[PDB]
Amino acid sequence: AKIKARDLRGKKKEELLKQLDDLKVELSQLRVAKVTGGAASKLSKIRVVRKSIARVLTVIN
Amino acid sequence: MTLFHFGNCFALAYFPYFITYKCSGLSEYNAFWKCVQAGVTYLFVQLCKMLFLATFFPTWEGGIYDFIGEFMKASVDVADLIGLNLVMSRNAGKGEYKIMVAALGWATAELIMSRCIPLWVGARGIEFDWKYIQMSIDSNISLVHYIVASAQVWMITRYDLYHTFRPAVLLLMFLSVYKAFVMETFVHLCSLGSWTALLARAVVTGLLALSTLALYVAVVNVHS
Amino acid sequence: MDQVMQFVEPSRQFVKDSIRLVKRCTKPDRKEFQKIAMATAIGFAIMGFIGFFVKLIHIPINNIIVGG
Amino acid sequence: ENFLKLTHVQRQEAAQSRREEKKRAEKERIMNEEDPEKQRRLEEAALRREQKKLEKKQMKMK
Amino acid sequence: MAIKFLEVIKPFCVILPEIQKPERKIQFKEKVLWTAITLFIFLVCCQIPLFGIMSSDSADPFYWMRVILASNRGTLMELGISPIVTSGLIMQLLAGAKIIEVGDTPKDRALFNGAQKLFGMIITIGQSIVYVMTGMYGDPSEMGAGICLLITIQLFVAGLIVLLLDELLQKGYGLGSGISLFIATNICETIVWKAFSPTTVNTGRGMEFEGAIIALFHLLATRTDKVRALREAFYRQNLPNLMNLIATIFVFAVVIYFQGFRVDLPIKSARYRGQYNTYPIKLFYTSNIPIILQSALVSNLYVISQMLSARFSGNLLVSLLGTWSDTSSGGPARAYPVGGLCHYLSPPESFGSVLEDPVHAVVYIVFMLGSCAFFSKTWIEVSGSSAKDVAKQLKEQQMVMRGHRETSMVHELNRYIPTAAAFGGLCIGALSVLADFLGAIGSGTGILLAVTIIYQYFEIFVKEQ
Amino acid sequence: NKHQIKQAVKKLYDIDVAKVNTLIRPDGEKKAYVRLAPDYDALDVANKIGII
Amino acid sequence: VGPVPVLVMSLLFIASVFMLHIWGKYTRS
Repeated sequence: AKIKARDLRGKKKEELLKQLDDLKVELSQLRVAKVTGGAASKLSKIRVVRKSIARVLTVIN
Repeated sequence: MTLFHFGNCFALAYFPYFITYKCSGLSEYNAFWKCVQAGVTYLFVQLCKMLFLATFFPTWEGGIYDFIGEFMKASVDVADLIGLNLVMSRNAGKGEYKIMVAALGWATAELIMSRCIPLWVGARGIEFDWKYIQMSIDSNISLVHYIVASAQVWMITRYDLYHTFRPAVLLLMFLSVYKAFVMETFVHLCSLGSWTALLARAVVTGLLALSTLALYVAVVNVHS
Repeated sequence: MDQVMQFVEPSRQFVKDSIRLVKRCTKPDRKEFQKIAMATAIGFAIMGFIGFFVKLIHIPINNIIVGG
Repeated sequence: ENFLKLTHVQRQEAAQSRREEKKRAEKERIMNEEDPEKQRRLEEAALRREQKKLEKKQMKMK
Repeated sequence: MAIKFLEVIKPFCVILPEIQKPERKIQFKEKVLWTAITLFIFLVCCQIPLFGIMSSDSADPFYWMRVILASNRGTLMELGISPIVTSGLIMQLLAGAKIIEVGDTPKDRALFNGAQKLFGMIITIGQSIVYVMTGMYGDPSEMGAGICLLITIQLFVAGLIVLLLDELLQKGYGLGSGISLFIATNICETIVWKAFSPTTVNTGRGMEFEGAIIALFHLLATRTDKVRALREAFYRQNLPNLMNLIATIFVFAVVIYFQGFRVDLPIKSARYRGQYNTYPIKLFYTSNIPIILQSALVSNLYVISQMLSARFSGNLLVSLLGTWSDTSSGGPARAYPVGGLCHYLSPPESFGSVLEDPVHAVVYIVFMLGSCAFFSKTWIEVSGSSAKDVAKQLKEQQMVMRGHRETSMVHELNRYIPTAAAFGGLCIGALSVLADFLGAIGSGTGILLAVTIIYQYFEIFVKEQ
Repeated sequence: NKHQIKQAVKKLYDIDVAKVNTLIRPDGEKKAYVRLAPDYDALDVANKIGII
Repeated sequence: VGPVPVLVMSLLFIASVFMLHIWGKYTRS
């Protein structure tokens, strides 16, 4: 689901850090899929989640 | 003669749908495949409706007109509204485009399933019956009714619809769903002739269309 | 109980290995499933349609040949 | 030259036929080889030659 | 010091007709045309009735079996593919067991293929004679020796034609395997026919359309009680139901979903940098072959049991193998095994029968799952699809797993392929049992076979394209 | 550190750790051999996370 | 045997079976 920065500004600090601590696990599982060998549908989601983490940490700061 | 009468009935049933499709600009949007998808959704909903009726409702053995049965059928007609909502949500575009695509596809699918086979077999028969012409007009009334229902479902599904308008929309949807049951009960009660029944259905559909159009215009202007 | 253990241990290993296989299986994406289903449906429709027509054509032929 | 171009299809067909005959004769000689060890060595060489041709074709296509 | 079995069969092989392999690689469109022509011929043979059958309303013991075997009763395809499947099963099992050592030489391979064909033809002759002598078409004395000989010759020629058509498709004139195409077409035709048949069957109350959809429309049009007519169409006891059709559709979707399950192993070209492929180990690694082998074995057991019961009534071994009774319970006559092993092997007709005879249902389920798993494991070893063989194929294709030597690839493949085979066979058996209990039109085995065959044909089509 | 690694596998994977042996590869990255407690099974905690 | 001969043999067999049915009907009638 497209994580836009607009609907991130109303949420609470811990309702943001739970999203962060979920996206980082989705990264770890994608950097694992990359080395075990996975479908490009998964490999291409790395650029999507690294930037979702970027959006989250941006709204947090 | 039989072929000429069948051709006249088929033309009367089919050409209004084509005219609506061309005039509404759906052809410009290449909506034909979306209309086909809507018709497939109609077929799925009608199959689910038949399965629901058979599974949950035993046939009443009373000879007298089955008021409960007709009321139950009208209650099941809500599934058609749910299907129209699903089609509109699936289809992207302006509200008018969604309403017209849903209404046209649903009405065309109903026309094909319910009237073409009777037109093909019956209207080609030796005996002349007004019923085939009445059914061809009834398809056009159904098309208008579906346009009204789709517009009502779109209005209710609008996030911005004011609470004051919301009860009016719900009432209009209730009347649209129960229109068939009310018309059948009224025709049975008054022993109305087939032409009078068709006229009454046309009048009721026209009044529903006018009220829905007025509410739609008010809702659009309130946000314009 | 040794005979029971002898039967249970291979089955227990097989269950564990089956769980491992299922865990590593990639479940089909909805788009992949839809593509496969559409292709299979087309093949089924074509073969069933051809068979149905051939049978229908033969039935009158088979009623003249055998019926009489 | 124009005539040769006109006749070009016939020459390719004849060349393909002569290769089919040569390949058929090679298979027949392999079939006719009495010694199983000789037959296996010839067959393995023929298959490997085909494999080399296939790899070369795949490299040219790439 | 055993004289080679292939050498013993070599003089007979010369008489066998063998299709010449194409000198030139056939164009894809031409292959499609050949496949269509062969399928059309097969369907026509499936529809042409045998000459001289006396019209006996005798029970069909094999009705479930015929759909799997692509056989139609009273037609040139009465034997269907059963002799060819049986000969393939026997010859492959003998090779796997090493009772017959097949040399790597082409002469030995050609002899092996000829022997398998010869066994198929011998089985076809034996089965045709057996069917004529068993009275399936009427009493042999009443039919007369000339008619019995004519029927036997016709069945033999039909089987030979089917065998040649299958050889033609396998040799690369057409797409895929003729046996697979014939089975898939037969199942698809049977399901479509039951769904849309316009034939009317005179049930005692009334004339009823056989086709579930046509009957539903006719009943809805003709009956004042539309809801009751719809309910009758959904739960008809004597004819294919709409509910059965829905169950078939549900099974078909479920089977496709399970078919999609795969384990992707990352493979890289060793020679060329950056080429990433996945080697898919499918959940149904062994394909429909475990089902086909199990069904062929059960079919042969039923045929032998029915012959032994017909010819040697009251012998203890015959009763143990199977006792057959023709149950005309308000339906077309069906011969059911009421005792013996065949009874346990037979599928229960309904949940009601499962409730009445729980032991039979449990034994049938256990037998189907165990046999499918066993056949899948044996098949991988016989087929040359073992992890070692796959690794050899990858080495030949110059595909190497990243960070792993070719020897390592064998170990990694050997971790998954045996488990995948056995679990897939168990899952296939479970799906078959579930579909049979659900009463899916065309049989649970048939639906599974059709779905998987269609999927493998689609994969072949995409790969060639 | 070997301490940060130990306490970072005991957070992402919830597995007590026997010892950690690090080494910096010629590539530049720091490979780390983590040896699990006696009862915990590596083959079955790599089975979980994906590598198997 | 060529594929075209195999097809011809199959068609001839089918035609022969039809002819046998026709002859049987004529003999019965």
